[PDB]
Amino acid sequence: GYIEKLVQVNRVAKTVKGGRIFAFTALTVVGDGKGRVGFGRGKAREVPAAIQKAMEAARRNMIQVDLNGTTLQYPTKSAHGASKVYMQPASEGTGIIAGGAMRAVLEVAGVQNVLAKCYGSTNPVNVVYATFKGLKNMQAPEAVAAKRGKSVEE
RNA sequence: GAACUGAAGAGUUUGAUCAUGGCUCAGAUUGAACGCUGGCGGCAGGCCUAACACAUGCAAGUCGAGCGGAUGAAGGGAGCU
Ligand SMILES: [Mg+2]
Ligand SMILES: [Mg+2]
Ligand SMILES: [Mg+2]
Ligand SMILES: [Mg+2]
Ligand SMILES: [Mg+2]
Ligand SMILES: [Mg+2]
Ligand SMILES: [Mg+2]
Ligand SMILES: [Mg+2]
Ligand SMILES: [Mg+2]
Ligand SMILES: [Mg+2]
Ligand SMILES: [Mg+2]
Ligand SMILES: [Mg+2]
Ligand SMILES: [Mg+2]
Ligand SMILES: [Mg+2]
Repeated sequence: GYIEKLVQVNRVAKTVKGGRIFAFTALTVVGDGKGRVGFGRGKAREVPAAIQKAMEAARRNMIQVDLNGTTLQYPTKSAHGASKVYMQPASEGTGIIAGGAMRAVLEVAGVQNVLAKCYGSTNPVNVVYATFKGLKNMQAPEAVAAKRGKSVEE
């Protein structure tokens, strides 16, 4: 898909005999607004080159999510590193109640009512890791219902 | 047929990084006070401190169909005029 969003641009440095060498890191998310989504990281010596590399990396390794009509299936709670993430479905009139990496990830993924919240560190890359770990494990019915028939598991 | 349906983060320790951890900010509220400024109306509110000391007015009276008593009009008039 093609929906580009830029999350964070940071400037890092390494020390050499002579002084400091600077570089730029960029984090981006891509998706089609209907279930495909992925993130990418890039590094370069200029901001546009890093952004381009991040877009190219993010356009690969895109995954498919299972969403129940512009909203999640069930309340979920994921984590990565020291970051914890909580999301839960909301009514249609609700917006996206989230901040930073949450908002970009969920808006690009195609959901509109997510009402999320994060605990622990708010490092954007770890937050994105945690959010995709949570979203990639959305089961949806007819798959958790592989044990037996349908309309009895619910 | 309703009586509820709802949760955002950021800055700052390093040459740079992740974590831990404190400090600070973005919101809503006052019986508020102070500074600058000030057209109108509706509805409310107005000694949070000294249960400190109080000048002067008013804030608890009524019943003569319970009872003596004294003030006893209007008049009937009479008398002298
Ligand atoms: Mg050497
Ligand atoms: Mg480098
Ligand atoms: Mg954790
Ligand atoms: Mg842990
Ligand atoms: Mg913390
Ligand atoms: Mg902090
Ligand atoms: Mg510095
Ligand atoms: Mg003042
Ligand atoms: Mg004044
Ligand atoms: Mg003034
Ligand atoms: Mg008082
Ligand atoms: Mg006083
Ligand atoms: Mg009186
Ligand atoms: Mg009586």
